[PDB]
Amino acid sequence: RVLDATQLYLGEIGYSPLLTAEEEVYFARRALRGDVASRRRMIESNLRLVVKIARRYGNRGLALLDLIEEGNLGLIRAVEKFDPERGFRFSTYATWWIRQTIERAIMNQTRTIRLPIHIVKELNVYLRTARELSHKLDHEPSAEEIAEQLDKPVDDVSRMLRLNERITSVDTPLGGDSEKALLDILADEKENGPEDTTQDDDMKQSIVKWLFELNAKQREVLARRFGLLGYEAATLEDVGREIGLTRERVRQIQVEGLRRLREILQTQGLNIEALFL
Amino acid sequence: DIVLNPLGVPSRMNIGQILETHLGMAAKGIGDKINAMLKQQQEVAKLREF
Amino acid sequence: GQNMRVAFMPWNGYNFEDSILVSERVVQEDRFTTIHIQELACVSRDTKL
Amino acid sequence: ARVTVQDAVEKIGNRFDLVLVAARRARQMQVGGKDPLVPEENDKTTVIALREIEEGLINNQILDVRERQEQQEQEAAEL
Amino acid sequence: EEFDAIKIALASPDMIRSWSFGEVKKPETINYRTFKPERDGLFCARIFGPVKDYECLCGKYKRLKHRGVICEKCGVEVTQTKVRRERMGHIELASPTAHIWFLKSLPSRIGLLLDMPLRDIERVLYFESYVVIEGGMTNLERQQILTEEQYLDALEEFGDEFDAKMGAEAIQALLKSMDLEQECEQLREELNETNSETKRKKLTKRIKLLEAFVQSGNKPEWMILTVLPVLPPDLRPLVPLDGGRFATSDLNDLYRRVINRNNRLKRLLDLAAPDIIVRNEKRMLQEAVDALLDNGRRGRAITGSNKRPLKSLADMIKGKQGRFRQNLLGKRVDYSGRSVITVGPYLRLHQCGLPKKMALELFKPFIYGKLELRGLATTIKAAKKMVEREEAVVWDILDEVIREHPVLLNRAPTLHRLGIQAFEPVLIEGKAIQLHPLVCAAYNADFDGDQMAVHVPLTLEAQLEARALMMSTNNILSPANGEPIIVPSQDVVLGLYYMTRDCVNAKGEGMVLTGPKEAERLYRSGLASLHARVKVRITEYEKDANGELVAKTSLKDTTVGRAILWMIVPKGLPYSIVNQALGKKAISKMLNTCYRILGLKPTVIFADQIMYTGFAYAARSGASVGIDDMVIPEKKHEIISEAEAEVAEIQEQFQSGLVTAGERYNKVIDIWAAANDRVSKAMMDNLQTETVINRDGQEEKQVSFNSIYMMADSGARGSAAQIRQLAGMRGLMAKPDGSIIETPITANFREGLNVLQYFISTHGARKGLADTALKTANSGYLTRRLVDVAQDLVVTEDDCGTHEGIMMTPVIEGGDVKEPLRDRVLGRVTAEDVLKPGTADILVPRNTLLHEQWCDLLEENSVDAVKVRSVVSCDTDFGVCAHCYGRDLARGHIINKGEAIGVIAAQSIGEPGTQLTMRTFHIGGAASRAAAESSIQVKNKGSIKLSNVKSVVNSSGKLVITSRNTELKLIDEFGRTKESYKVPYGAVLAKGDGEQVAGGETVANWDPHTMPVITEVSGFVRFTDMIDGQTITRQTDELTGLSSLVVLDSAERTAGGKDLRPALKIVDAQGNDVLIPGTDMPAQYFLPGKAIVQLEDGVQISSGDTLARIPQESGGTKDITGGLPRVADLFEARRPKEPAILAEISGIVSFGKETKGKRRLVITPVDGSDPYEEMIPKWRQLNVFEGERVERGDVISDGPEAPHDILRLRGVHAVTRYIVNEVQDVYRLQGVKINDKHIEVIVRQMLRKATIVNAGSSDFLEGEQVEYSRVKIANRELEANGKVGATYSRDLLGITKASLATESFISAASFQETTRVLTEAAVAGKRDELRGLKENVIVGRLIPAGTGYAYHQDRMRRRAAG
Amino acid sequence: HARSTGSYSLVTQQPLGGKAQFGGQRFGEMEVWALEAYGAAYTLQEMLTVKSDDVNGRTKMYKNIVDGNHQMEPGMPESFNVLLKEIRSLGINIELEDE
Amino acid sequence: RSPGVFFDSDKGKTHSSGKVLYNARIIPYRGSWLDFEFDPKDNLFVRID
RNA sequence: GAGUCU
DNA sequence: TCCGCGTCAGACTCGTAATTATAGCATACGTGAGG
DNA sequence: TCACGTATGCTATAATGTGGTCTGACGCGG
Ligand SMILES: [Mg+2]
Ligand SMILES: [Mg+2]
Ligand SMILES: [Zn+2]
Ligand SMILES: [Zn+2]
Repeated sequence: RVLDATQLYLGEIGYSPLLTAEEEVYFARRALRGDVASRRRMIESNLRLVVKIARRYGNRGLALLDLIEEGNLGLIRAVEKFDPERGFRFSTYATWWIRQTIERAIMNQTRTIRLPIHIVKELNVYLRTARELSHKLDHEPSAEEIAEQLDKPVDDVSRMLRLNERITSVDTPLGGDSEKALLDILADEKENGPEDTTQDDDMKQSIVKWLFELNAKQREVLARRFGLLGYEAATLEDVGREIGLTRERVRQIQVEGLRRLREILQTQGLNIEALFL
Repeated sequence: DIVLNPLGVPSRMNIGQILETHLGMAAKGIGDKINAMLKQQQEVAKLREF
Repeated sequence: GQNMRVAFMPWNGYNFEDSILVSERVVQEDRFTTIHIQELACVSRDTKL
Repeated sequence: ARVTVQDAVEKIGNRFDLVLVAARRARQMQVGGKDPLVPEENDKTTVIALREIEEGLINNQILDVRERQEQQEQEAAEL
Repeated sequence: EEFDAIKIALASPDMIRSWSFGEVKKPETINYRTFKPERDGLFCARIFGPVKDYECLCGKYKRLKHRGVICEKCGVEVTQTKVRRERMGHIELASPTAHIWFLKSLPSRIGLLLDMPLRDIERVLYFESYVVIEGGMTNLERQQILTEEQYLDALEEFGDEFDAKMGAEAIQALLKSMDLEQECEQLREELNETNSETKRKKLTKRIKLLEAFVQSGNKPEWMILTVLPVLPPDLRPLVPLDGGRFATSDLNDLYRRVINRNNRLKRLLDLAAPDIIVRNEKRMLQEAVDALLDNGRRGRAITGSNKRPLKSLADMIKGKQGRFRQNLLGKRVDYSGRSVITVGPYLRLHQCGLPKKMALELFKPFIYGKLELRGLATTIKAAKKMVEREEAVVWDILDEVIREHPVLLNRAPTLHRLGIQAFEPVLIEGKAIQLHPLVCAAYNADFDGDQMAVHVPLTLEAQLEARALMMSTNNILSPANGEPIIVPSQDVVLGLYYMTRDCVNAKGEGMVLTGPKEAERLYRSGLASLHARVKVRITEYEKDANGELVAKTSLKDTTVGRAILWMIVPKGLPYSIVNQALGKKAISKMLNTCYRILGLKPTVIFADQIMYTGFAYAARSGASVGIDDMVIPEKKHEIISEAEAEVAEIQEQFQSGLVTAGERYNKVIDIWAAANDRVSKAMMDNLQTETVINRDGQEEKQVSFNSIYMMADSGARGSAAQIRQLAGMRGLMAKPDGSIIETPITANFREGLNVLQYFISTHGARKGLADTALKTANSGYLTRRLVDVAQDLVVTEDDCGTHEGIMMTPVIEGGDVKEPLRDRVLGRVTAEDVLKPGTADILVPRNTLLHEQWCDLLEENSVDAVKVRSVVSCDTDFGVCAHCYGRDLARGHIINKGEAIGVIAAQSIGEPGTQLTMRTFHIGGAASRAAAESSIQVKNKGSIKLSNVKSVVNSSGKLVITSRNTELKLIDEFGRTKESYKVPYGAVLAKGDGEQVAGGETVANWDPHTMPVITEVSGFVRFTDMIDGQTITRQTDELTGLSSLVVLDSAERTAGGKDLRPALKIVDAQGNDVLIPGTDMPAQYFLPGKAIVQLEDGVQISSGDTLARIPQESGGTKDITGGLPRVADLFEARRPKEPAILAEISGIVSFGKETKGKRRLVITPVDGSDPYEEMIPKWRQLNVFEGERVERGDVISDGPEAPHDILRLRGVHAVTRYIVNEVQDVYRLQGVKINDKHIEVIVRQMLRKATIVNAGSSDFLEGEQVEYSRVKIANRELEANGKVGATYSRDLLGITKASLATESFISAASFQETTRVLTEAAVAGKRDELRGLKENVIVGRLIPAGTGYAYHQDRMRRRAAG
Repeated sequence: HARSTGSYSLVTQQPLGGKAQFGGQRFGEMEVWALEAYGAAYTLQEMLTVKSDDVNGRTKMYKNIVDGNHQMEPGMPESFNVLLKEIRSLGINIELEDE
Repeated sequence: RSPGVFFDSDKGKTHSSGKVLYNARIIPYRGSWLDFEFDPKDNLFVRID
């Protein structure tokens, strides 16, 4: 017995009939015509080819059994759209599918933030150019050296090379054995600390008292425009919907509320003190 | 210049610091004699002898 | 480092447990004063915006 | 009371019930604004509470007496 | 929020979907350009929530105007971003996948329940072979594995007659079909016929499961997962690094593998692909799910980019870096800082220097609070800038808040509670903390750059807790030992020592002074030395029978300095206390005297005043350290040349081949070790009494005032041991092994070590410094284990009303009384009414504290032993009573209700092991054993009194002992044990039993480097099972040919003579055996391994002759490192390799039948006519000689006692005394002071559980071990109401097991074994009601002890009353 | 080094570590046993909740101290809430059965 | 550890009897290890890597 | 990974 | 007896931030704006 | 109805079973 998933699947596909020339045509003839037995024993037989193609495309994106799975899906589409009428072989035709299905599925799953087909194939043109430039410019090629070789924008070469930058994992230690990782250092900036939390409570509870302080028509008109006491942040012209119904008198009364409040901030001890903030 | 604790020596058993101090004293003692003879401006043959 | 006149004797427990009592004159001479050159970088990056 | 809290402990008994009684009285002067019995002498509400326990003025039972007095007086103004 | 308890169960497929708020059907995280949650991704906003507060993705609905609004466009709820860490999700797996915790975590759970091996289940999972779920005709057995070939057999023949399937589907259908009610009945009924041990163990565990599985409401279906839940996004975040790079958790990478393989599987099932392809995908799904849950468990862990494995979910719960140990039982804390500490010798004991800028950042909110009250700042933002500018007004307010506001100071490592103490801050100029010198001992803080942590107690409760409990002035005595930890050292001792000590004439001898102030007057005036003998008038206040102080004036013959020191001494102490020359040991007794006479206040002032004057006079003295102060004796080269010739003599006799290598090795070490003693005795004799002075008479002598000597004699720093290495001889250095290097260093540090002497010194240097780094972890792990078991234990009750206790005889071991009765019995409730010798008037009441006053009366009347109320003997169910524990050793008075004894007890044991691993290791270089115990010399006259001794007279005319544990007492005039010794086997006594001896008489004599085998009969020697080459070896010399025989053991022995036992059989002149007097035992002494024999076969012998000489190589210097494993093993309750056999029931012995050497004992007691039989090995020579009235727990085989056999036969008090004495002897070897009550605390927790033998009237019945506390609460109701009484037996448990046996699974999972605890609790459906401290520390509640004791019991009456 | 209030970690929601990050001090299990042993349960609960994880506790307590009132208004650490979700994601029902 | 052959022995760590089981290791700079070792019952055995 | 206090 | 799994002291300071490789072009699929 | 990024699709010489670390220890089950 062997309890490894890989050497077990490899044992199963081993005891499978390696098809000859008109054996492929004989089964594929009834496969396109639609046969239970043909599709299985064509696919079952040609699993041995998938493994070899998947073996060469390794240490790149997925592990290995993952390349075989996506490789087997390409072999199934090779069988659905094979043409036995043509004198050409199946191993020729299916090699195009298994290299294709694996290339195309690696491009998607290999990265954490999902990178599309266009941006990746864009990138491969820049990468193969870089290797040709590197052998004659000894040092690695710059983004301008690559951009200037293809006569394409410097921002476009920079954009795509920036997406190539891989993601560092949080659980990875800087220390070594068991000191600290990146979660132990990186701050939650979305949750503000008690100092910043209580300042907006004190700023906004200070303002609730300064509303009751100014005149009755001035703190009504000023508050409901900014949406401080009211429900929606309206404009000078939209304060007319309430009771004001004015354009000029609203603008004079809004500014009159702010002018009396500017002197309330110069006396309490802010104005230029709270201008820096 | 510095006042050290003598009780930081016997427990530690690092007596080289005390031999360093004694010899360091002797070393400065020669320096302070030569410094005095250069201030007094005695003689090149005298500095040679000492 | 630097060599200096050292007297081995206790002193009002200011040399309690290997605690050291140094003269103002050593600090005045700036002889144990150390230079610390410090490197801080300012980077203009490219954000989404 | 300043450094040494032994005399305060000798008066109640338990070191733990002492912290509970002293805190109760500290919180009355902190929020409620009750007047201190011993001269303040510029000390924190924590030390006043210990001083009052040390002298034998504040106690779990005495605090319940005085709480019932203020509570039930207001209950009588209602009823 | 508030709640009662927490419960664990299996997640039903139905239950997993309830937590989920959407299915993640895609592995996509974020769009690379527009950085947002993807469509039904891992970080989907539609499922887990919006990124900003109250904002949908598209941005149609913003802020609280739209409160509970789910956007129609993007599909996102307008709620707080908080919902992203709280909402979970799910994945509908196309095929079932086994949960790895309910498969691999042995016992297998899924396998134990199916009664099907784990190997057999895995074959089904990875699709190797089919399993029959329900074979219609019983041709195919249930749970029978069929191979892929064997499946094809049944398929054609039967077909539908059987339902055998493969994969997790088959194991789930197999768990579905099984009936727990029907199989459980069958297991019960079919156990009756056989009744063995391992069947009844495994079949009863299966019954316990099946019953618990039903009652837990769990189904065996849920062992296999059909649904897979998803962690919330914020808990596995994809956040941006400052630069454009991002970072993600390892769970995102494992979730993506599972979703990819699940989606691909659904597509391959849609494609109706061949099963070969489908199987591979099902295997990969199991691998990805098992890797998500627990990565490194089933197979090789899935590594990511870094080569390290991806951290799984289990990993963030399990072990050290799990949530429990790192983010829940311990925390990062606000209002904390640290810095380099330095001295503060001006400070008072209740004070500490706290830097300006530290205190400014520490007390920020209190400053903003005062700034609004004084009217200086309008808002907090305004107050923030005032403080940031560091305005002059702000320093004044900072000063205002800090007065009377304590700060906590902490040092690593926090070994005991005194590692944190509270102080009143003093603002200082610099950036460094100033620590009070006297508390330095508790922290173990030397100023060579230590750092100490600062904590602000914010709440008023915390300010009062800091001031009342944790204040430095409140914490003077050690909780470990009733002795002051606040004790002057270093300069302070040296200064009072220099002050008090007298000297010949000096300035102004035989003067007469008016008072202690005129003594200071003549000293400061410069007319008298501190050492001048002078008559002085001093008035001492001694305390009367009542509280009042009585004043007494008298002329005192003391020095000037002693008069000056009396000024510090408070009124209450006699003048006799400062009349001696004071050292460290005496000054410690001064504050202990003062604490018990006066109180706390006087001691705090006295301790300070001692500190101040001690430092000051140390500085006055100008005591120093020079190279001339290290005097070497003139006769050192004389001693070495003699000792060199002695060692050269044994080495020359070794070349001849007279003495062996092992004998020379031990013999040479004894010569050098005594030479080091000789040089050191000559050094301290030429150092101590070297000062010879001329008095005003003619000439006399006194102790030397050599500066180094004063420093070691006073006990300020160093000792005579260190001075050997400085002036005398360096000594034998220790190998890294522990064994002693044969060449010791002759030279010392003043003379200087040469190239080789240094190289030898380094062997022992590195090994010491190595234990300081490595072995501290074995010791510190003991601290941890001890705390987890004792954790929950708190004083609950005032008085249990129990009448029981442990009888404490005084530890008189090895000549001098090592620990008086007084010390051991002090601060303990008198269990029974213990009066004076004349039993006719009670002397001490049964329920009374043992104050030093009562303890002094015990010495007057000579109370020998006293029964004392112990913690173990408490009959409290809930915790322990105040009476049973007795005095809080730290406080010197009765312990309070609510104080947590468990943790205090664990810390007191754990601390000295842990810290002493770092103490004599950094300091340690040299080896200094002296295990050359050749002979006992009795010191007082007495009658010789042996016990547990069986000797026989020899040819010489000498009482030779033939018993292993022989003790020798020393009986005085009236009849009481004064001295006690261990006389070993084969020892020669001077006088036999009952004979009078004088003082200074060698009463016993023997050879230490050999364990002889001595005969009991006379005649000739016969060789039995002593074949040359198989069992023994042989080596001869020359001319004549003397050969020695060396017995080989199983190590140096072939497979030929393994079951052969080599023994020197005794025979007479005829050739027959010689019977041992009064027994049917033919004389036969079994020789063990490596036993050297000089007498060959056919040699005449008398009784008392030595047959063979077993070597005794133990040259290891016993430090903490060699004793701690012993302590660990005792607390863990491990049987040794050779446990001594003990008699189970009292009655008449009859020896029985035999098995080819192995003995049987069919003992038939007088009352119990039914017999008890037990097998005994061949080689164990028995102490009991058969046909004898033997009682419970009588030593039959000699050797070490299993603590299980002690508790089983001789009750609780016996095993408690075994653990206390055995553990404490290890700490006593190292001079570590731990009260017995602290060991007794942990022993109580070891004696937690109990196995129920006879049936009860509940659901205990038989075999089920339950806690002691629970079965007694049942027995209280049973004794009154009636029905079947439950007979019981208390079981002993090790620490690691007793901790896991606790009902609180949260305590268990936080300790160790996190993976196993959670699964066993999940399947039993256990509910933890949060009992102990760990549970409430986790949930972030008030401790149910200490200050919160009162609060937790107040909630408990709310629960009772409705 | 010294810190009153500062940044908080992402998952644990505890203070950061070290002066390099301006972080609070670690109060380990060793340090927890000390206050356990004394009896000071308020000193401990302070450091377990309002100084550490308790989000409503830390902001509210900051405001209590600025108001002057040194009031203990605690809750339950977010690190426990994390433990619950991490155990539930393992496929283990863990729930708060209340009073 | 230098490459080459090095003979070594578990003293009393192997087994309960304390049979000193002698062993050998041929250590290359690159390639598989070659171990030879005894058993309690004095039979020679081979293990690679 | 290199340190600092035990 | 042999294989497997489980533990292994407590804080602190610093320091840095990597690699690979996936072809090329034509119709198909979805949303938003403009006529 | 195009504009634009994203996705799906097909290539016919034959090709058909995979390939980093190597040493802990002391305890305690099954
Ligand atoms: Mg020191
Ligand atoms: Mg230190
Ligand atoms: Zn929307
Ligand atoms: Zn009791």
